[PDB]
Amino acid sequence: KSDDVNGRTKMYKNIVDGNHQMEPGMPESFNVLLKEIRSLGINIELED
Amino acid sequence: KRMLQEAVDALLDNGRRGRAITGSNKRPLKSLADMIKGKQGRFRQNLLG
Amino acid sequence: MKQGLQLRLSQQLAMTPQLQQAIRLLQLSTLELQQELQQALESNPLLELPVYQGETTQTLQDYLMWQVELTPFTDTDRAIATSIVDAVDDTGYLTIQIEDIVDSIGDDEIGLEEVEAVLKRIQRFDPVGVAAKDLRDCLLIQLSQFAKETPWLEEARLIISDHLDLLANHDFRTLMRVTRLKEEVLKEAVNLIQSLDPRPGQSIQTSEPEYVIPDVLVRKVSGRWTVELNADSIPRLKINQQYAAMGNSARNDADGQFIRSNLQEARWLIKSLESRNDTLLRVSRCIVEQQQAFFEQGEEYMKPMVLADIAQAVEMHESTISRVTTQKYLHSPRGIFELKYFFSSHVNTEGGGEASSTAIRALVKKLIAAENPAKPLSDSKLTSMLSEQGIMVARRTVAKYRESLSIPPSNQRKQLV
Amino acid sequence: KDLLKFLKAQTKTEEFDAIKIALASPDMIRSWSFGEVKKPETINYRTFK
DNA sequence: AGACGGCTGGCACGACTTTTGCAATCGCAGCCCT
DNA sequence: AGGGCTGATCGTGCAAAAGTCGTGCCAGCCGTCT
Repeated sequence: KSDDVNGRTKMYKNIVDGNHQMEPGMPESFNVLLKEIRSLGINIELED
Repeated sequence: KRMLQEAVDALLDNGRRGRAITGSNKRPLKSLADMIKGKQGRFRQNLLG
Repeated sequence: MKQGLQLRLSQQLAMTPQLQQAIRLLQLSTLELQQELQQALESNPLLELPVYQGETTQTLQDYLMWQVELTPFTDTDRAIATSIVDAVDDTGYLTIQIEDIVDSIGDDEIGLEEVEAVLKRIQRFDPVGVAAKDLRDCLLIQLSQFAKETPWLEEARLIISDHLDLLANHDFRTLMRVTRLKEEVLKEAVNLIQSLDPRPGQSIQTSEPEYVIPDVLVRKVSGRWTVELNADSIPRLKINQQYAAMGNSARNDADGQFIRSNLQEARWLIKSLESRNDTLLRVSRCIVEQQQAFFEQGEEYMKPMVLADIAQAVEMHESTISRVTTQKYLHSPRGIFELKYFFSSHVNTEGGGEASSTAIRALVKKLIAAENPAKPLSDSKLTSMLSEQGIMVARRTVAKYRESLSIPPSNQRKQLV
Repeated sequence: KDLLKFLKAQTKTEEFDAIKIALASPDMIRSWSFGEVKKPETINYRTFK
């Protein structure tokens, strides 16, 4: 139910097909935070 | 150049140095740090707000 | 006092044409002039949250994409459907052909039959207007959605099948002969076609933000009111007095000379702004000299306007007035019109008068309003009406005005009763 | 482009474990962005483009 | 079923507009060339 | 000791070729009636 744009559609399909399966992905607000942090003189990234 | 350095400082933090206001409004502006800090920042409403 | 070629008096004036003066005129660039003035003031030394809702449907294109994705489609099928949905216009008709879509697919296994099947599944999409074809095909889809009890549905289908050209040209005789159309049955079919929701995608795009610029004002309260031409929007920028005093106090002689040059440039800019304001005021007075007469008389009662005559009345340079007219807008109580639209075309009229081409066009539109709905008024009939009005405009002038008014053809506009 | 894997590649994310933070340097700052801004204009009202 | 008619639109010619492409020569006099 | 000559500062126009419009007019064509 969050800003995960690629998750709301897929959960809706899983419901209408009665799958009831969820894949988290990543909230978009976290990407918002990363983009606004990189707006200043601070590097930030996520390793593997 | 002093104007430019001041403007960059205000863009980063207006509350610290200088006072920038909008048209007909004396309230300060929301700098790149303002939307990070305070009750109305990104970190707020991040805690499941 | 009638001698010719006598002793010549010494000239006590000069043209003094300067590119600075022409730029000062700026052809009344208005907002563009404001941007240029800002750029110069930046180049001139010593010169001068919200709500954010962000919520809207993507013209049902997102809705269509979700619905197609909502329906069970294979990964390749989903990709094909997404590609087809991308090839959708605002009206709802496919811009690219089926062959173009197949070429964009770039798969040897992909074929015309599979693409057609995918489009047909896509054709019966969630909202109306998903035909992606001619409105006749969309009309067929609507009729399929519509109940079969509708009268003349079979006749309408037969007409739309291969007699669409007959309907387009409004050739009722040949269409009736070919299709055995009954009397007033074509009227019922036309009424049904009226409720066909043409351009369904237009209604989906209900959102339409308004765009307008203030520019000049023609409020004219109590008559001849000096409605300022966006005096608030006028820049009226001035150089920095404190910096000028610093330049005046500059110890270095070269620095003082540079400050003096900057002050001369600022004085030039001030003269330019004052000239612009004075030209605006003079143009406003000249327009108000006859604008109220035109507004009260009406669009059809519009007298011809000559730029040279207006300049002569204002006593300024004719070329200056012509340049000021360009890129100028004047909002009025009636509406917002360009300065050229404020000016009137010249055309001959009877009884010692001059009639605007827009005036004749508005008169012709009023006449077209008073016409039989079944049979559009002929251009000959329009010429007869103009002769009745006594505007000294012949068939050619009437046709030109109709082209200005976008009058439909007599045969095309002709329809059954 | 086969048009079959292009769409699926859009919906992908990494493990993204162990986030790291550091200072910024002008070269890599240039690296993230693609365009250089020189004009203060935001939008034109003549064509809304 | 070939001609009447009116339309339409191209084709032309005068009459009004209009845009851009246009700036020297000073009177100071000190400096440089001869 | 005498000549050259150099750059400061020098402010609302216009016109001429081009373009473009007003107006008229002819040529064909289809709807039609004979």
